[PDB]
This record gives sequence, structure tokens and C-alpha cells, in this order.
Amino acid sequence: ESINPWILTGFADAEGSFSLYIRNTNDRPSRYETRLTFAIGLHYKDKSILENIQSTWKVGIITNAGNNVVQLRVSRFEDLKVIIDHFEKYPLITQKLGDYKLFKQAFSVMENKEHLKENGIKELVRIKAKMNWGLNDELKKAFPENISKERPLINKNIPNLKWLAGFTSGEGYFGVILAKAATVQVRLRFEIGQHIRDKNLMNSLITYLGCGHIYEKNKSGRSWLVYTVTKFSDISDKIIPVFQKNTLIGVKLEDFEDWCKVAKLIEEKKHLTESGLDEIKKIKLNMNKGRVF
DNA sequence: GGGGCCGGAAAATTTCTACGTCTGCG
DNA sequence: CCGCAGACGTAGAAATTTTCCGGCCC
Ligand SMILES: [Ca+2]
Ligand SMILES: [Ca+2]
Repeated sequence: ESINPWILTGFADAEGSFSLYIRNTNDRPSRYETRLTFAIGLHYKDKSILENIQSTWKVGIITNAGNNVVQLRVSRFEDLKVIIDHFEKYPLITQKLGDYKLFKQAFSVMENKEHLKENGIKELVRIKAKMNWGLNDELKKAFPENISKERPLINKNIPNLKWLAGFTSGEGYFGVILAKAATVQVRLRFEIGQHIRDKNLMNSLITYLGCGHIYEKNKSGRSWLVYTVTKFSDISDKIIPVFQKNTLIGVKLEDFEDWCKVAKLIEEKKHLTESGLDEIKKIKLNMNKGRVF
């Protein structure tokens, strides 16, 4: 099977990373190891997606990262052209685009075979210093002048609903909340978490989907925004119809279907009856984390 | 030949997904 | 009072990254 190119980009914004590995490998003459890698790590539950991504790009190796996680890795340099080609037509809009643009700069250095010289390594370590989590402590002390490269910031809009379909397939959550004598209410909930570095992008969802709210949640010293929709009228009229015209991917798609089954049962006002609550309870206990198959 | 390149597993780190609740409201 | 839902919590694991041996192969 295959995946829509914008959906894949939306999924690449959610999951997947751009890696640059640098390592000292010799010293009699000083040499360094350099490798680029794009990798999407998923649960083996969604191994089908990686195979589908592998079916569209026709490159990359699926590895088993252990701990219930399979991973699609692409590292072959000639096969990297395929990925670059794709993301020029269907670009990322999150802050991962910055990690992507720096990833391309590393590709340019390795392509001109400059990474085999002292000038290329010194340039590459500056690129890595602004990518993801930056340089390791070894390279920080080996190359002290490593804060020269500019981290390209990103302020982009949502390209279309096709991108949103892929972004929801990764970060989305369709939950049937059974809120609990004054405690037995049924609630449908659709929320999306994201790092606060993409606050502008997250807030665009409210104006783009014409509904929803955003709440910041803190764990220890970390922070992430959560775009949330709870109003049922906004769900049945604005949230559900969107993901129907633009189909999701993975097992999250069937989670969406069961999420719709409850919605149709709620609009029919069967969620306030004894009978209609039974099939809802059966649905909620067999979806998301409630299912293992 | 030999050294950069690459299949492949896996540790490091955290940003997610999942799922409640308290509370005011009409 | 019942039902809706805004605002706001925590668990913990599916994720985001980084790691590098062995050994093809240009
Ligand atoms: Ca993400
Ligand atoms: Ca996901």
C-alpha cells in the first residue's frame, strides 16, 4: 500500500528525527566519522505504517529498536536524495524543519566530500550543535568554537487538511472519557499535545478548525501545550467530518472509527439510557489502550 | 587493500498519548 | 438535580534522539 505525500509529511512532523552522528576515529592523522540518518520509531502495532512509508520512498531499512518499538531508518547517502526530494515538495511546518534544513547542510558538506577534511568536520560540528539536543560533551570540549551556526526558526501555517491527517495520526488522541450518584457522565475528547516551541502553530488550530482550546501542562521542569476539543457540537460538525474526508493511518484510524461509533450513539441520545451505555462501554474497553489486538 | 560507508540493535532522553478529575454552568 | 464542559491535573510509555560494532564494498 501507499501513503499520501502530505500525510507522510504530517506524520514526519509528529514522529521521526534527523540524525547526524560524529565520532573521532583516528589521530595519527586526525579523522572523524560522519553519518546522516532519518529514522521513524513506532510501536510494532504500527509496523504496517513503516512498511507503507517504505513502499512510497522505496528506500530505508526497518530495524527493531527493542522495547516494543520497530524503527524505519534511512542512512544510505544516495537514498537520502529521495527523502530530501520529498521534503522539498512537501515541507515540514513544525520546528523539525529547522532540524531538517541543518540536516540538508550536513548533506551538502558530505556530498562535496568536504567531510574528509578538517574544514568539513569543523563545519559539521557547528551544524550538529544546533540540531535536536546539540553536541555531546566530548565534542564540546574538542571543538570549543561551536556556537556559530544559526538555528533556523520556523513560523509556518498548516498547509492543508492532508497534513493535519498525518499529524493527528501521530500526536492525536480520540478518547471516550467516562467521567465519574453525581458521577456517570459520558464525554468525548480529542486532544493533541506538542512542545511549547511550536506555540504559534498550536494556536493556529483554533482558528483553523474553528473550535477547541489550548492548555499548558507541566511535568517537573518540562512543558507542552494541549489543543483540546470537548464540545460535542464542535466534534460532530467540525472535528469528525474533517478526518473523514482525509483518512487517518495506522491503528489510530480504527480508534477514530470506534470514537465515531460512540458519537453517533450520543447524538441519537442513547448515552443517557441503560441499553445504549452497554455498547458504549464495550467500545471504550476495546479501543486505544483498551485493546491489545 | 582499507577505510569510509551502512545494516542492524539498542541505550539515552522525553515528549507525548491516555484518562482521569474538580468545578461552575444552564 | 442532571447533563454539559471549561480548566486543569498525573501516569508512564510510545515515542524522539543518540549510540556504535561488524563488515560489506567502492
Ligand atoms: Ca513529536
Ligand atoms: Ca503516534
